[PDB]
Amino acid sequence: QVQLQESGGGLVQPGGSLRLSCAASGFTFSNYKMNWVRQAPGKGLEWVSDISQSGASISYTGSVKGRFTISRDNAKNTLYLQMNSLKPEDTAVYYCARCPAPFTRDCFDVTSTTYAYRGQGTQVTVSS
Amino acid sequence: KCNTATCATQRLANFLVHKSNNFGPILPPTNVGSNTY
Amino acid sequence: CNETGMLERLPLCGKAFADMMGKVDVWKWCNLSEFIVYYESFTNCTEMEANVVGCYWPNPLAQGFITGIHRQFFSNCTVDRVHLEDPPDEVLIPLIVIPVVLTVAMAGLVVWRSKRT
Amino acid sequence: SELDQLRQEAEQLKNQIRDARKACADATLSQITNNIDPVGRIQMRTRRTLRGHLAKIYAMHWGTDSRLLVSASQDGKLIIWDSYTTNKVHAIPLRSSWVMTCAYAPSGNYVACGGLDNICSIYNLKTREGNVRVSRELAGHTGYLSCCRFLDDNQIVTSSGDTTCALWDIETGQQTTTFTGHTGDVMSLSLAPDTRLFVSGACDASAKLWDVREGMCRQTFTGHESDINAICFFPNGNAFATGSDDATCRLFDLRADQELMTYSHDNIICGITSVSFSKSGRLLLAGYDDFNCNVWDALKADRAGVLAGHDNRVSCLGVTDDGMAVATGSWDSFLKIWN
Amino acid sequence: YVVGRKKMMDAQYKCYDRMQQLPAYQGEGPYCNRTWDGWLCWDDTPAGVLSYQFCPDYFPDFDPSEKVTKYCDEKGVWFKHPENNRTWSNYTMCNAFTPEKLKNAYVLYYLAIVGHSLSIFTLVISLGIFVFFRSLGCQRVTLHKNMFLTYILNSMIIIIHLVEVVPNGELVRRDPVSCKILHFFHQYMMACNYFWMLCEGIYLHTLIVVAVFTEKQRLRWYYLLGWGFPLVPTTIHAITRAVYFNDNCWLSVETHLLYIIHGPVMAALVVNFFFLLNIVRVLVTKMRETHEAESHMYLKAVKATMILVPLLGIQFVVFPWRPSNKMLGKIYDYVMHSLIHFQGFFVATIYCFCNNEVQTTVKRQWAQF
Amino acid sequence: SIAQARKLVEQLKMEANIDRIKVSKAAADLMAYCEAHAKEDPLLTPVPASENPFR
Amino acid sequence: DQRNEEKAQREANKKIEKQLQKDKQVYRATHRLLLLGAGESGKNTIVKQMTSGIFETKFQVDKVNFHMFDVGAQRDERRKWIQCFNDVTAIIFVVASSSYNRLQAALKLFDSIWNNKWLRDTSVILFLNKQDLLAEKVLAGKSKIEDYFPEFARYTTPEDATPEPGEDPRVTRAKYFIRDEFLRISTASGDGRHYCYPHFTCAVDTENIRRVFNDCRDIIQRMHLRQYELL
Ligand SMILES: *[C@@H]1O[C@H](CO)[C@@H](O)[C@H](O)[C@H]1NC(C)=O
Ligand SMILES: *[C@@H]1O[C@H](CO)[C@@H](O)[C@H](O)[C@H]1NC(C)=O
Ligand SMILES: *[C@@H]1O[C@H](CO)[C@@H](O)[C@H](O)[C@H]1NC(C)=O
Ligand SMILES: *[C@@H]1O[C@H](CO)[C@@H](O)[C@H](O)[C@H]1NC(C)=O
Repeated sequence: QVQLQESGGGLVQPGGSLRLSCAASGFTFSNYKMNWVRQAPGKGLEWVSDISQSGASISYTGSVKGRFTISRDNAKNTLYLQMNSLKPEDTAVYYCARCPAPFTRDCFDVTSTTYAYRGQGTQVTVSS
Repeated sequence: KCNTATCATQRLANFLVHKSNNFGPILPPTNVGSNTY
Repeated sequence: CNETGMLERLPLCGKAFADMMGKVDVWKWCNLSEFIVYYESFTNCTEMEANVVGCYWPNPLAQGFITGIHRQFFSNCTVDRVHLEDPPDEVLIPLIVIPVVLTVAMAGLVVWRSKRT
Repeated sequence: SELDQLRQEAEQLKNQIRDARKACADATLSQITNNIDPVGRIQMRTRRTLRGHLAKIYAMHWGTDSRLLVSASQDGKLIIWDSYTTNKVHAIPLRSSWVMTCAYAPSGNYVACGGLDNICSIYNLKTREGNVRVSRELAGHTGYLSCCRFLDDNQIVTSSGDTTCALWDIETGQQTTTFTGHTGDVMSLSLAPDTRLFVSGACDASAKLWDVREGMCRQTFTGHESDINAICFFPNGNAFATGSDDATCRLFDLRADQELMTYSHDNIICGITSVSFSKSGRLLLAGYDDFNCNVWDALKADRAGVLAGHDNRVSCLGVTDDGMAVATGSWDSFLKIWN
Repeated sequence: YVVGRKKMMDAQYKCYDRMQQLPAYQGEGPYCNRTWDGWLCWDDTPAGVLSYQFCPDYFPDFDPSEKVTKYCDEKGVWFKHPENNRTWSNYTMCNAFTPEKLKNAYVLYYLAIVGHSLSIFTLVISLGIFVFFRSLGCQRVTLHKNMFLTYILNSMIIIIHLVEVVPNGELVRRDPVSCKILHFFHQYMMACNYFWMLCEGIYLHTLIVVAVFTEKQRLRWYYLLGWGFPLVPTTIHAITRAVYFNDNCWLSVETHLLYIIHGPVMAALVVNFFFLLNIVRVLVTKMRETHEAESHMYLKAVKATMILVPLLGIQFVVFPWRPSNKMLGKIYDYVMHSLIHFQGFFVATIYCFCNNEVQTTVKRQWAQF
Repeated sequence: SIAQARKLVEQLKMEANIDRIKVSKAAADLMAYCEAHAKEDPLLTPVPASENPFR
Repeated sequence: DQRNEEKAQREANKKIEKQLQKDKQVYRATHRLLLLGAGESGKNTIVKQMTSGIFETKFQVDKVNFHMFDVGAQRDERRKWIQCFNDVTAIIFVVASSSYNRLQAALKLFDSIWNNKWLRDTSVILFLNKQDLLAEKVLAGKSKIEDYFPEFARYTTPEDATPEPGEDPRVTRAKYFIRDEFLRISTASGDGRHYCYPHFTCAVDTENIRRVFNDCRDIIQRMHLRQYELL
């Protein structure tokens, strides 16, 4: 049973900091690429950041470079999104999304509306 | 003579047709001195 | 070497040849195969009798004698030799250029009609 | 929010089931078969090589007489072979070339096929005129057809990429029942021997048991890590095997409601595309993305044989009803019969 | 010892016939009258003129391909050698270089039997792999099949012609029809081998340049060009080799009738050279469009050319003529004989053994073989 | 949606109230099935070439 | 008897086999293309300028048959049905360049297509569509690409770039930056198996049917050069 449980989040001030954590269960964590995706209120799902199986290759969506840092602890089966200098447009539900197949370079459908290997999410609110 | 590269095999066979078989050199050079024809 | 000394002793070679060729069929005087040994000892005679005086063989006088024998016995049969001569260029050139144009006309016809354009 | 009241309650229902199955798991299949003797080395040779397909083969199905079989290739062709004489019996041209499944009716009078057209087409094999034409076109799936299986001349079950399964009345062309439990694309279905149940595996890494005549999901099975690509029933209908993209096969039991065995290896890092049991269920044959088929000892989880002939991805494999032969389709456009 | 002395007396007999049948010299200037010098039948020559004649084949040392010279001195007298004052003809070129030419020729001789045997060995193995696997099968392999078959049959007839005809000098004197028939199959299979090189170049050129989108051409035209058309120059040659230059076993290379075959054969390899240039031109354009490193672009364009010269026969276009120099001829012999006799071995290694689709197929289907 | 979670809970209740036998009993039936049909499995033990239709 | 059946079956097999040879010539002559793209990318406009689960378009360029397939009634999860198109000549990927975040989503889909195990030998004809809409967004200057793509600040137009006549260098710099974002994915795993052919297109360009033909000719040429180990 593939389960992803996102923690962290809540209310925070512009320029604040929030560390999102994703506990994984039901699969070999190290064999899989991991992603972060978010859904702003009234908008579709958007890819935020991913990190390779070992943690060497890392990518970000341009609007969070220099602010968000993704990392993984394979021994602890946890995905992390350290969010520095938050902005009010960073308010959304954040989903920890797994890649569908292991040992693959492609990563399909992680932002689909009904993707299966995705957590329920955590809310992040940046307001005055 | 046929000097092209595609005639090289025929030139070798035509050369060796009567010279010697199994290269047995029991023949001294033919006397082509001044005391001959 | 005495050139006249050999002239008197030369007929001895022609005599023995006219006797060895007197026991052969007179009609069969163009079959070089049979008298290839009799026409060889005669040349051997005219040669080894030309050095006994000291003259080198051949000679202008000795080959006059061997011509007097050839003009006596081998006048009734002419001998045919394989020519082994290339044809003249007026026919040799078309024998080469025509197959060459056919080579490029066939290599061009293949590119044209292989895929039916 | 009441949406969290229902999302935290279902968590407790998942914990109750996890412990209800935990109590039933008193022993494992491996230790109960720790004393049975292995089958040994299984060496199968290619007896027939069915040529004629132009593109990759996606599906094949044996007839009930264990001699005739139909194969579907993505060049838009259904070919019915005589596996004995390698003679083709029919060559049915398809309307849509993106076929992903085919089926042989138990009577042998109809074949079915479908794919990216979202349609299950039924063909009449035995017409009075003597031709093979379309008898029915079953429309109603909003996603691609992944698998189809005849119950009889008038009933067929289909699985679709639209996450649902459906039962069809062929004569009227209407969905009698619909099975809407899965959340990902349903990739394969397998009918129980009594044709009163069927299991389906989907891209949500789960399998579900369905009641045909009632239309409900009786049991839901988990354990795989990625999409389930293949599924097949054990000969007695009390178990089934699934093959997934996580590079493993697993065996499930209906009455124990949990996975009994996992067929895997450290050198296998490719997904399973097709599964099938032998006649007695002792052998579990599985096709793989690495062009090979692995023969598994289904009781001891040991690999006993390998079919290595295929040049490309093995798409499908079926075992005859009399257990005499195994067929394998592949992306290299060839079907091989192995005995 | 005996064979030469009887064929020497044949020339002497024909000499005293030619001296009698031919008329007097109807020209001005004191002419040295015709003479039989003991080995050759020298004819009338104007004063101060040097006469040439092919060396007589009476002795193993004498190379008939050489020239004999007899100087007709002024006032109609033949050149007398100063050391002895005896009338003399220059037979010095006959056996001057013969010990050196004969030694080099035995290395070229045993390079042919070893190069053609290694060709047959690897080409029969290459042909079996192609025939056994329908998986490797395609229109390219089908054309490679016929190309490999020409290399096998051409190398077969050469070893038969080099082990049976060449060392047997007694059979050449008998001049049977059998050796002229073996020569016909040698000139036919030689042109089939060169014309299938043109068939490989036509197919490769059509595949890359002329018509890319179509991949199914009819091969009846490649069969007619590689197997059927070399019947035209080989029969025109044999008809004229029988009418004009009908030597013993058709072993002579002094006739210009040999360009009835090697003329069209050179025209087929020149066309192949213009296919190679157009293919490399297309290849470097593909690398410039993907912005290949200029250094790495030269290693790819050199390697592509080097693997296309054995298949298309480019060594016959870039070394067409043999240098008359003594040193530049000895090196041309060792290089061109290596490239000719081992060409079938190179094509089998490049296009079958080093081929990636073959190496993958052979390794995977090793169990069923 | 919030209405979808109502049927997911109801389906988890129909699947929780089922009778599950022990795995030892379930594993025994699969083994005992293969022993009872081991002879009828041609791929398990090769048949003679006089009865194999794919000879 | 049994012998009569083998005769009649042998007749049926040969009749089917002659039909299959005819099918082989028709199948091997047509070139199949997959058309992919978002809903607002403009691919539906390129279709008409040249519910069933899949749609077909058969057009001809220089007497060459092309069969273009457009996915219709399928879900946004593509990881299963996209494997059917592993044997197409090329995948035509349409991107809306003026959608800078649909653009990052299109970049992500291109990356997973490019690195898919079964699509590794399939070339991608990349249509950077809506170039006229991108000009209006940069000429106005209301939205900076530097916001969604901060690397646009340090980006300069390459020298090999060939700007159209009458083009503001800000537009030339913008559209060539987007092209390089895709080419950075393409040139990281090319390896000679497949190649990406990017084109700046508009949804109504009559030259789009010719770009596919010229790219497909280049793809087939590189396939033939690969069979001879030349390239
Ligand atoms: C040549 O020999 C004859 C024979 O007796 C002799 O009379 C003559 O003097 C000789 N000639 C010379 C120059 O000695
Ligand atoms: C010429 O005749 C003599 C007579 O004794 C003989 O010794 C010699 O060998 C002969 N020469 C030839 C070439 O026959
Ligand atoms: C041939 O020419 C030579 C010139 O040295 C002369 O001595 C001889 O008498 C001539 N013979 C005839 C038959 O003209
Ligand atoms: C004969 O030919 C040789 C060359 O083979 C040359 O050196 C010589 O001067 C010529 N003449 C004589 C009288 O040897």
